[PDB]
Amino acid sequence: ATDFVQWENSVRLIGVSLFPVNYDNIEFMGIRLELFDELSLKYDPPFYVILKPSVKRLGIWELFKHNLPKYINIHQHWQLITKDTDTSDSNIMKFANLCYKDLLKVHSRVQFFRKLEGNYVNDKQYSLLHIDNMGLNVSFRLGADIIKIKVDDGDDEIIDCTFNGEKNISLLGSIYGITNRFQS
Amino acid sequence: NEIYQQDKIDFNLKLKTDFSKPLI
Amino acid sequence: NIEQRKKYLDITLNDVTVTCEKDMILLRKGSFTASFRIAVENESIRSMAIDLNAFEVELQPIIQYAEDTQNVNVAMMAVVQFLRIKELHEQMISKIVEASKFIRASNNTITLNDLEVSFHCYWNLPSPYPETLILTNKVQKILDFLIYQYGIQLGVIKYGSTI
Repeated sequence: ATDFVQWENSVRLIGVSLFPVNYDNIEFMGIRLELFDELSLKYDPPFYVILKPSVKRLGIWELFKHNLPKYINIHQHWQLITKDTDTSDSNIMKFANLCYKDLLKVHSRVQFFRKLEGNYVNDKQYSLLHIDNMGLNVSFRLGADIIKIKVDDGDDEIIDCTFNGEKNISLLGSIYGITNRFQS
Repeated sequence: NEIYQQDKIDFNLKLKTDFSKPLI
Repeated sequence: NIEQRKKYLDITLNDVTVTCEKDMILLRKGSFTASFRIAVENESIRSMAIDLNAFEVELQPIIQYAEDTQNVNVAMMAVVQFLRIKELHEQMISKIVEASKFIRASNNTITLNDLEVSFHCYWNLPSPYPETLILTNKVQKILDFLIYQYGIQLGVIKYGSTI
C-alpha cells in the first residue's frame, strides 16, 4: 500500500499540487510549487502558499503565509481571482497556476543564460558574467566581446543592448532568439 | 472590462493587436 | 493523513488521471494518453521519452523542447494545460455558435457569411501554458478591441454585427 507515495511523486512532477497541513487541529490548505532545474537535472525545493480557513465566513479560504519571491504579485493574483469572496477549489488552482506561470517565466529566463555557459556560439565560447535575480539585466562574454542586455519582464523582449559598450540593435527582440542574432 | 480580465486568465489570451503600439 | 492527501491531489488533477505503470507515468483524459518515461540515475534525470496517442502535431513544439531539455516538468504541465485550454476552446466556440448567427465551420473555426473567426492555441516556448490567439480574416483590430472591451464571447458576437 506504498504505491501512493509513488503515485503522488508522479503527480508532483507536474509542478503544482495541493496538500493538507494539520496545525493546531486546523486543516490548512498548502499549495506546492516545484520547478525543475535543467542544469542540475533535479527539482528545486518547493515554494509554498498556505491557506487558512476563515473564522468569519463559511467556505472562505484566506492567505496565511507563503515564501514566494517578491517579484510574484501573489496578493494581486489572489484578489483578481477570488475577490475575497469565491475561494472555490477551482479558483485556488487558477490562483496556483497563475503564480506558477510567473515563477516559470523568471526561472526559465535565468536558466537560459546559465545553460549557455561553456557552450560555443558563432565559433565563440559563451561565458555568463552577471545576471540579476529576475534575469532582466544580463552581461555575458562571447569570444572576445562583452554583451549587456536589458529585458522587459512583461514580454521577455530585449529592449536595450550594448556591444562592447556601444549601442546595439541587431540583438534586440525576444530573449530566447538572441542565440540566432549573433550571426549579424 | 472584468469579463476580458477573467478570459485573459482562463484562456491565457493574447490579442493579435498590440494596443501598446501605434496603429499607424 | 493518507486519504486526505489523495483528496487534495484528486482536486489538483481534476478530470485528469495519473498512473504509475512500470517505469512510465501515464496521463489519461477520456481515451487520451500521454506516456512519460524517465531514467533516474542517482537523484537526477538523465533521459526522458514521451509518447502520445493524439494531438501529436498540436503538442510537437513544447514536447520537442521538453525532450531536447529532458524537462519532464514542462512536459507534463504542457499536456495538462493543453487538455484544459482545448476544452475551454470547445466550450467557448460552442457558446458563440449557439448564441449567434455564427456557425461551426471546423474544429477551431466559426463563420458568418464571408467572415471567418479562428481560435488558436500556440506554445510560447519554453512556457508550458499555451496562449489563446483569436484571428479573423477581416478587421483584426476591431475584433481585438471588442474582445478587450467585452470579453471573448461578447466581443466575437458583437464583431459579427459590424459586418
